[PDB]
Amino acid sequence: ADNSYKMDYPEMGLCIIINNKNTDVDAANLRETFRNLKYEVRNKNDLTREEIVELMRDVSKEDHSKRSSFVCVLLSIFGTNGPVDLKKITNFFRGDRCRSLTGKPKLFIIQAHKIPVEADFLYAYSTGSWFIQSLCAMLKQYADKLEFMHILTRVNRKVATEFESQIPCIVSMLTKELYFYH
Amino acid sequence: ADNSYKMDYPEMGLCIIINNKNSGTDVDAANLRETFRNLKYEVRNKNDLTREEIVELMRDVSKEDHSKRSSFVCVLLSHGEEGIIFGTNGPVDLKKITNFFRGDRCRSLTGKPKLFIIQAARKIPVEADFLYAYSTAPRNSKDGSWFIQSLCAMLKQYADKLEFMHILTRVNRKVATEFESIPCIVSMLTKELYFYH
Repeated sequence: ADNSYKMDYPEMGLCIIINNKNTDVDAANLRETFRNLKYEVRNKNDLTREEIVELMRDVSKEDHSKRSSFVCVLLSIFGTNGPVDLKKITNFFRGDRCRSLTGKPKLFIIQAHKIPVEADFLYAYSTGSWFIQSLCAMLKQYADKLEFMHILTRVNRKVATEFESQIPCIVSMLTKELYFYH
Repeated sequence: ADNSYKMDYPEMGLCIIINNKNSGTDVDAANLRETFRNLKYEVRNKNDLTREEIVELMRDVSKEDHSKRSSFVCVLLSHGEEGIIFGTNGPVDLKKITNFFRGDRCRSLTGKPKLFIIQAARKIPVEADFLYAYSTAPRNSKDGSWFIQSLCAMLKQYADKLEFMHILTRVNRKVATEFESIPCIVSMLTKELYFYH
């Protein structure tokens, strides 16, 4: 069982949902979904690029010692003020930078410069929305069954199917399997 | 039941190994040969191809009849900076290599997994049913590269039980462990990939 992530901590973790439409059907759908997964959902709206950096920096300083993971959802990446480099956001949660989340998975769900390749990180981005509505539907049905890569794979098939009648992208640097149950 | 790729075709598929060494990477190629050979793949071997010879190679393969084949694997072993894939004369753009195997372009490999294992010794094309196992670690090693030898060991042990993503996940954990004393996975697969039927 050392091939899986430790998801039996007192909590599950934070679920920062940053909404930059200026997607609300998705933001609420993501909220209700991750709340059932016992996460600590925090919905943000129309944050400038300086505010996004400020937020993610303060979260890195938080105590995630009781939290299992960290989920960040970006819907726009572009801030309302300008374009943010994804690296500027991820650097805070780098293994050595954030000691509290070291060894824990950091999920970045993005709905729209190289991509940060750091351990225990994950990017599932597509370019309400079909990607989010299907992801919530898969997390609602297969979170207590399938591993997260298998869940994201069903999303890839479901979205591609919808396009038949372009496909989401999974960037995995996880070192262990991820199950949303214990 | 349509959650796993159809892997019971008469043939498992092709496995192109491009060894641009210009040793360590020679052990990589020798290990990748034995590994995919036991996985019942048709392994074709190339050595020190120019960046044009690579493109026309993938061009010819895409024009073959993979109707009786389950999948397609392409292992790229190159070196140098400013890029991820290199010929003996310059860097190759993955955008040009993968375009031949798009669903509309390649009828034979439509709905089938195309695996591209890339090792780059020192813009990603997003297409359905494609996967890129990308590593970057900086010649005389008796074992060879870390990512390759870990991939071959994890495949020769867990292909009978684990799905490809779970195999690559354990490869990530092993290469990252050696760093203490990380490979990148880009997956657009629509189904699960098991190397058995």
